[PDB]
Amino acid sequence: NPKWERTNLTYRIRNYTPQLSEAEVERAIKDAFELWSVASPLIFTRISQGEADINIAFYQRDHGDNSPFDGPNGILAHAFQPGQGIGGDAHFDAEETWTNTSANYNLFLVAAHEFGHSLGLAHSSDPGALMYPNYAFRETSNYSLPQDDIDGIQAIYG
Ligand SMILES: CNC(=O)[C@H](Cc1ccccc1)NC(=O)[C@H](CC(C)C)[C@H](CSc1cccs1)C(=O)NO
Ligand SMILES: [Ca+2]
Ligand SMILES: [Ca+2]
Ligand SMILES: [Zn+2]
Ligand SMILES: [Zn+2]
Repeated sequence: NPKWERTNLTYRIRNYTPQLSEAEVERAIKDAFELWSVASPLIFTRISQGEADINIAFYQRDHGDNSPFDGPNGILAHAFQPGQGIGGDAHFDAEETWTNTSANYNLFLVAAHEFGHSLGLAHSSDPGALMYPNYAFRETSNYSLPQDDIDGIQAIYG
């Protein structure tokens, strides 16, 4: 079971998607990290440059990691378990339509799922859990972590 042995973790957004403003992309990402912080001892801090523990980027098809994206729909993004280098990093398929509405696909909810992986969680069979393998829209305005997900990070950290 891999976990971070440090509690303040830095993150960096390496590039952006044109469908959303830079401010909307930063808001989506920020809020997704907050979901996990309120249920664990982790604190996330944004750096504008340099080496972050968690790199976030929008890539297309082959992008250097041996797990190529597949164009519109299908796989939306992926993330690496806690660790050095690529460890903890999160990639989003630049070919998807990214939104901040109920329309396919809501960047905040997909980001919240990937960050679960960056922190060490695996998929859940509970269809109501954020860590479930298939994407499903749920209201986001005052969204909070499902109980199955809370049990999950609490079991790793505390
Ligand atoms: C509408 N499309 C989907 O719901 C696709 C379909 C899919 C799921 C699993 C396997 C193959 C295809 N799901 C995703 O894009 C997942 C992310 C969503 C929940 C935001 C994405 C799947 S890729 C991986 C498979 C196994 C380990 S990572 C993911 O878990 N990344 O962390
Ligand atoms: Ca990393
Ligand atoms: Ca895709
Ligand atoms: Zn990748
Ligand atoms: Zn996943």
